[PDB]
Amino acid sequence: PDFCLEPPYTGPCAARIIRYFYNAKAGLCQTFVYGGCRAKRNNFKSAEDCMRTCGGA
Amino acid sequence: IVGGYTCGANTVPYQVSLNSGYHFCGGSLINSQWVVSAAHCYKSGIQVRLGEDNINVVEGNEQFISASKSIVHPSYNSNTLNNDIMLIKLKSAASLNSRVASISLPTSCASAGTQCLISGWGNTKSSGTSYPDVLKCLKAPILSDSSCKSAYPGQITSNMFCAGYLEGGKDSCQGDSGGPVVCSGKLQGIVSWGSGCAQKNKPGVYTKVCNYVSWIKQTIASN
Ligand SMILES: [Ca+2]
Repeated sequence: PDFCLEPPYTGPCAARIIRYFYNAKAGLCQTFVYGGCRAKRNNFKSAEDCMRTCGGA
Repeated sequence: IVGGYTCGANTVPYQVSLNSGYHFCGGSLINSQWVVSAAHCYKSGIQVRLGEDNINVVEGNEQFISASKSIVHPSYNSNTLNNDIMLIKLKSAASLNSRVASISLPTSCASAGTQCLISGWGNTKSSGTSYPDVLKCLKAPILSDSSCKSAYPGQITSNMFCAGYLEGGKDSCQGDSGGPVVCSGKLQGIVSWGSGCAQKNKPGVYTKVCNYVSWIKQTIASN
């Protein structure tokens, strides 16, 4: 299973931290709210990192 | 904050916003140079915003002061969330006034049923997303350790407590992390985690500040 194809995971913590995830339906890296803990791998600190890791998945 | 109310400008003068180009966490001012927040709110380049009400507008009482140190508890566990506390030193001392004021640390732990004030600029919807301009407040009781463990089997450590309402509708939510739970004028909790927001049977979980008072005082003093 390709971690780039998993839906973005906010997690249980209560921060409002903007991260990137690869949205395979749209074919691009998009922003989402990360709660600050227990990140899954489809969670990047920049669009560039997301594109590098997941682009074209 | 879901199910709360508008605090009123500067009515919670110890509440700060942590900003990294946008609001991402809260915190609590404990003296003119130090803020308490959550360890999972650690970021480099934090700016602390004091005296805020409308966080999307410059209204006249703000102080914006960069963090000079952001110190996570040395035993923070990013898997179990144990020891979810962080101390932020301000690069210059805040000017204390009626709208910017410190909150006292506890002298003893609070009991189940004690009513507290929880505040923040987090999401106000249990389903969906709406972030407020102005600070929101919620009154909620501390819950028993037994009830907390029943809600979250295997997950509650001695450094956590639950607060809220088991029927749902009232809770902290994303963007509230790091902010205050104040009971009888003492900082007893830090917004930490939960399962969704304001869901039935899933109260919020908070860092138990009374367990850290000696560590907070000594860490502040040695930095
Ligand atoms: Ca403002």
